[PDB]
Amino acid sequence: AMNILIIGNGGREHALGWKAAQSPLADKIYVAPGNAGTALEPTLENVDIAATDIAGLLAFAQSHDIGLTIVGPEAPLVIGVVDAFRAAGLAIFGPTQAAAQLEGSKAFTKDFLARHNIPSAEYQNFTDVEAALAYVRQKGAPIVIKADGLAAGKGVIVAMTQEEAETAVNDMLAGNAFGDAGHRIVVEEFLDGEEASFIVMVDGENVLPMATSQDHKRVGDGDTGPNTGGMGAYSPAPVVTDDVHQRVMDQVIWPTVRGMAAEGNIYTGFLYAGLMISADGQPKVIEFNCRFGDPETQPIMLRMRSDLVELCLAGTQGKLNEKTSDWDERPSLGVVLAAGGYPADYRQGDVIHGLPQQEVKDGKVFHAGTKLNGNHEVVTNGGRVLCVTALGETVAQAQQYAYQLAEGIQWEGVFCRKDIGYRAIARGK
Ligand code: NA
Repeated sequence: AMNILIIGNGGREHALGWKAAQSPLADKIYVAPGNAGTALEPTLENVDIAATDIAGLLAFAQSHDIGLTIVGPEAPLVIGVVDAFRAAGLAIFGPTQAAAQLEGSKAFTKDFLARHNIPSAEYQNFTDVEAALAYVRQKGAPIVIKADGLAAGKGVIVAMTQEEAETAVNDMLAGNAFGDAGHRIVVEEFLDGEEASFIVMVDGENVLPMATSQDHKRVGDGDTGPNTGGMGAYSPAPVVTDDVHQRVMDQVIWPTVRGMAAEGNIYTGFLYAGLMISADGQPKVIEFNCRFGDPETQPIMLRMRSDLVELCLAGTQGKLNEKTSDWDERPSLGVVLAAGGYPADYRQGDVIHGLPQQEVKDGKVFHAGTKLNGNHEVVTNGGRVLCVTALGETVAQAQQYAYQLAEGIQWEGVFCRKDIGYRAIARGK
């Protein structure tokens, strides 16, 4: 068996570590730095090294006979943890710094999507109110107008009528004409439809798709309030039909993987695509970003019947084309429990009461922003604190069970959406 290192401290990393621990191919499994959930997990050992301390991480891997490292979050990737590990001969599943630009830089990706003709939102920047008005007159509504400097919730206008679009442009650029006020807007195509997260493993040349999922990015029930990292997800996502899946692979995933290689930035690791699927079943890329992996990873790992270590090892050896993935036929669903105030300011340090003292059948509480202190109290340590995850025979039953398991977990200001899964439950799924 091989010792395994998971880098990071979110709920995705708890889930990855928990799943890895099931592999007969794994001996010890470490999480750097991990969180209270991985501390509590008997099969995982937290290591007190920051996810962005590359020298510390490499020293650890070189001293604890780590046969495979799996990287969850963005921060270590964009500073080249993968480059460092590979220079030292260590097997690591994640993108190089250069490849990580696709997930780390919105500008890099907009340019990439354009030059590869990958479906995504058209956009144009303006400082001149007359050029902007001519452009929104040409495109017509619906259309999105964005500016910086305004109050929270007022920087993005989704204009649904021509007047709304003209008003937005005129209001957000007001003062540039006569006063050189210095304002700037971006006008972007409105992507309508339904969201899906499409996650794949990539070995440079081959791709192994993970189960589909649907996250709930707005903080409030009924898709209201500000955006977040994601308030809960379920798998699989019915909006991704077999036909839509083919279109995603053909129009998005293969062009992306091939394009990155063609530019001399071969991509390896998980690739998390946030998509909008139109009513006619056509995909558009919102972003490639690690936010399309948490809390999406949690329900996916509950459903995975394949060996995660096996697959990630194949992903470091160029062998994904030899592998298949196996899944529980049942759906799974996770509900995030968040600290009141998220995604704006929120309190840290609250003692969490009612956590499960034993694993239960068909459910799991994955920790994200939590810390286990010296008195064995678990305290809140982030905006998203837990993801209470369940399997069920239908999305409706998975939803019921997840909210059942969440019921006794308490701290001051705890909150969640109550409608995780609604778009699938509304279909009878
Ligand atoms: Na997410």
